[PDB]
Amino acid sequence: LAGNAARDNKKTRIIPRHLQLAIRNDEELNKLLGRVTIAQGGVLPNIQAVLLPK
Amino acid sequence: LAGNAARDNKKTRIIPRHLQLAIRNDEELNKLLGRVTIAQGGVLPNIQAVLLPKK
Amino acid sequence: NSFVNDIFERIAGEASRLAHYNKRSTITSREIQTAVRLLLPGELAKHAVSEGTKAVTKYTSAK
Amino acid sequence: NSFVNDIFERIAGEASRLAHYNKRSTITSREIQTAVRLLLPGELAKHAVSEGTKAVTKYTSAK
Amino acid sequence: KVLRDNIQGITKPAIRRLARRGGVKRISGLIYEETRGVLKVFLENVIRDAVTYTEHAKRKTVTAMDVVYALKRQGRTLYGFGG
Amino acid sequence: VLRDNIQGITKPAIRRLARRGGVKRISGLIYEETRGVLKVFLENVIRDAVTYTEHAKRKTVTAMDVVYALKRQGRTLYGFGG
Amino acid sequence: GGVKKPHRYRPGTVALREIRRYQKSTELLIRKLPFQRLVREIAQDFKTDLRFQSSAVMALQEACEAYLVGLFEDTNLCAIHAKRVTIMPKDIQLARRIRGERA
Amino acid sequence: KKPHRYRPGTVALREIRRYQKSTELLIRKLPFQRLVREIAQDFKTDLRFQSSAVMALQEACEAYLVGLFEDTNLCAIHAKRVTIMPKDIQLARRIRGERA
DNA sequence: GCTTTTTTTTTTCACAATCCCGGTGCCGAGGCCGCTCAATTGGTCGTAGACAGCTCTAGCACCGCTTAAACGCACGTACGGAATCCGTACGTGCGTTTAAGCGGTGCTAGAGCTGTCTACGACCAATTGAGCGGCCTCGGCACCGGGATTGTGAAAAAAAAAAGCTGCA
DNA sequence: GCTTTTTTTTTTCACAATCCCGGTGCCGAGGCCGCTCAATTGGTCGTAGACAGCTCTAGCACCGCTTAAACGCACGTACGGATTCCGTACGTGCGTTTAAGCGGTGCTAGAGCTGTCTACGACCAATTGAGCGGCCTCGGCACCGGGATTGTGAAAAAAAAAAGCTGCA
Ligand SMILES: [Ca+2]
Ligand SMILES: [Ca+2]
Ligand SMILES: [Ca+2]
Ligand SMILES: [Ca+2]
Ligand SMILES: [Ca+2]
Ligand SMILES: [Ca+2]
Ligand SMILES: [Ca+2]
Ligand SMILES: [Ca+2]
Ligand SMILES: [Ca+2]
Ligand SMILES: [Ca+2]
Ligand SMILES: [Ca+2]
Ligand SMILES: [Ca+2]
Ligand SMILES: [Ca+2]
Ligand SMILES: [Ca+2]
Ligand SMILES: [Ca+2]
Ligand SMILES: [Ca+2]
Ligand SMILES: [Ca+2]
Ligand SMILES: [Ca+2]
Ligand SMILES: [Cl-]
Ligand SMILES: [Cl-]
Ligand SMILES: [K+]
Ligand SMILES: [K+]
Ligand SMILES: [K+]
Repeated sequence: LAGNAARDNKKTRIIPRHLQLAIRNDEELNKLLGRVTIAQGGVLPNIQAVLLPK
Repeated sequence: LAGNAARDNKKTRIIPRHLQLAIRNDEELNKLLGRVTIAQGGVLPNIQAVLLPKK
Repeated sequence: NSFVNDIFERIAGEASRLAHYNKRSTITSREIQTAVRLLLPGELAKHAVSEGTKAVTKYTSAK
Repeated sequence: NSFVNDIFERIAGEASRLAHYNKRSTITSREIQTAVRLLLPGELAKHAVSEGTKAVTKYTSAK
Repeated sequence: KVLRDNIQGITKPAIRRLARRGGVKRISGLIYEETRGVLKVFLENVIRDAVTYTEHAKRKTVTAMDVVYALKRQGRTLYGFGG
Repeated sequence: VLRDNIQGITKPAIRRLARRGGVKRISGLIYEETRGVLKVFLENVIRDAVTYTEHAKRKTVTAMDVVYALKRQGRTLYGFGG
Repeated sequence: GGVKKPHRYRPGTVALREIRRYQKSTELLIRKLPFQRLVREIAQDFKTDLRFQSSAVMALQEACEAYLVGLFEDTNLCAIHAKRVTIMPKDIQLARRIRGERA
Repeated sequence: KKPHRYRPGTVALREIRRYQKSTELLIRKLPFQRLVREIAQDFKTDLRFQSSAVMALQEACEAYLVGLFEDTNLCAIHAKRVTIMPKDIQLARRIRGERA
């Protein structure tokens, strides 16, 4: 999954963000690591609907 | 603290409620057993202020 | 590296407890397997059990 | 009985880790003490440390 | 060998009683069915792990200790039924 | 200036953090509240970290001291020698 | 109105009385048999022909009621936080989301 | 007569998208470092820190606050606001079991 | 200041619910008993780790440039929240229906204990190759500039629903 | 109905953010090379636990009675939520100020490793008393009924703050 996230960013090498994207976008991996912080991973793009312009 | 909670309720013998009142009314014990359930213990009397009759 | 160590410790810890609860001195492939069912979410557990079972079988045939 | 077994497991387990982290085969009174400091809240830890130290001191002198 | 949706045996009054103990004064009609779902999920998760401990011990009878080990796993430690 | 390095946690840094958590609009009373919370967080984590340091008989706090502290606090951290 | 003579209590008065009653007591609030059937029914989905220690069913009920009583406390706060006195499914859902029980 | 001005909330959203897209630390490193050393003082004097201990602490803190803001936000929206207030944070931490 | 009204008081009475007692009776806390098995005693033997002594890692202090970020201030929009208002969802109470709870019995699956026996894992010494640190290299990737393009919203200009007003009859 | 206004609507223009070209240079991923060790091999020895065989605990099913609890409906109040409306707390953008970040140097605390040696903890066999299960008792405590007490709610009766009126300084 991380190697896929890396190829989608046109990157040769996996970095912590590709690991974060891999994990948080997989319902089961996310659950397994629901209480784990991945250093240098940030968060999935997500904005509450009520906050958006329309 | 349980013995005292029993004495207040005019009881000789400690029961799970006495342990619960003891633990939940003590800042520190409450923190030590914050993720512990005491069978047959119940909860502390607590009614949020907004819910009481106004006047 | 963190991830492997994390899950190593989880499975090994549950396995340790499984054996302890059942008054066993030995952690076998069976304690590991139960530990895994308990610890991994549905699909992940099935695949993980499947791979673990496959690895042991292959190993015992190749002894 | 549940309470005693609970805090036995917590202290002992933390001590197991402390000795493991520092490459020590032996759980001493020092590991128990450090476990207690990590596990018990402020005032409870103070008394606990005090009663633990007393009891070791009084034990060692009584042989 | 009966199933027959025993979840309905978790009555409105019984749910009202639990909410009262929780300090709740007024309850939307929609709560009762929503609670039954929540209760089911809770039991599925606890019982799935209890029964795992049962099957591992090679028994056909779920013990208090299976539940107590199940609850401890689910970060819901229970005092006064062993361990 | 600053025996309170807590003020060095600037209003802007707090806004940025809040942004990454998808927060759009922020009461003035948040920045002081956030500092209050951040301190309790670091207090709890550093206390346990330093206990691990004292126990090892060291005068230097290590990444492993912090990692072990965070795990104890249920905030497991990957990437610092887990 | 007037000398209807039931002396009809205002809405919320008996509610408060029930709160004081049930916060005083520790006895289980779900009826034992219905709960015992539900436990057996859910256990069938995992394994067939399972027996339960009576203490195993009592431990599950103690665990359940404590969990729901605690979720109701948190639910009530979510309702009050939205300047309501009436709990609603979104209250429970917010509690459970913040608790990390639900995504 | 006046060239371009963005309406309140537009740049906010612009920042949300930018920071949700990045992974770099959002607290300045030295201020954070002094706070760590200042707080350490209260527990034991003349303490040294591996740089990776301070970097570990900042990662863990930032992660904790981002996550608390996500939960704070939902509490604000639940009360039909768009503005996070202290009581939102307080309620989140109450339900998270971090605070009495 | 005056009446003349609404709004907020207070007071008084009926009634339901809760509280507190002593009486009664049941059963489990409490303590005693006798046997057992786990804690103690005194013994050996081996190694974990306390300690001293040395190495050199990396943590600290300091210095001097270059900005990027922090700061503070003006200005106004859109949000929070107060106030108003209306429909009915929910709480209360009643009569009717249901099945939990109770105490008891009858049957046996299977929990759990014992005894037997051997397959399997701990422990060890000899062998050796996987994986470690150290080291060198060379291409990924961060960063840069120059355009074109498409997201993301802000005016501006018209359209529409709303609000004034007014003179009529 | 008229004129007049606010509210919402669209249209038209500005401005980041991204993507596609061009390129450069730094530093750490990657891979190779000695060679430290821990994994492997083949051996012995001891005991964990698989299995069979037996005991008997407690889990399951069933029945029928009483009555507490659940059910469903009637009724209306107080609650939720929509709408309206006003004040200003925040967001935006600008110029000014600050100190973070960088890259380097210089010093040395103290991390961390080795070698030595012995205090301490494992292991064992013999001893024995603490703590086990089993059993009996008797006083706390659960339950009950009766009476005292406390709190609620409705209406009526008083007290208060508010409304339209009206003259003199
Ligand atoms: Ca998957
Ligand atoms: Ca007695
Ligand atoms: Ca000895
Ligand atoms: Ca068998
Ligand atoms: Ca090689
Ligand atoms: Ca390497
Ligand atoms: Ca560019
Ligand atoms: Ca290129
Ligand atoms: Ca560089
Ligand atoms: Ca390469
Ligand atoms: Ca060589
Ligand atoms: Ca060598
Ligand atoms: Ca072999
Ligand atoms: Ca009865
Ligand atoms: Ca030293
Ligand atoms: Ca050594
Ligand atoms: Ca005795
Ligand atoms: Ca006894
Ligand atoms: Cl809802
Ligand atoms: Cl607030
Ligand atoms: K060092
Ligand atoms: K065997
Ligand atoms: K049985």
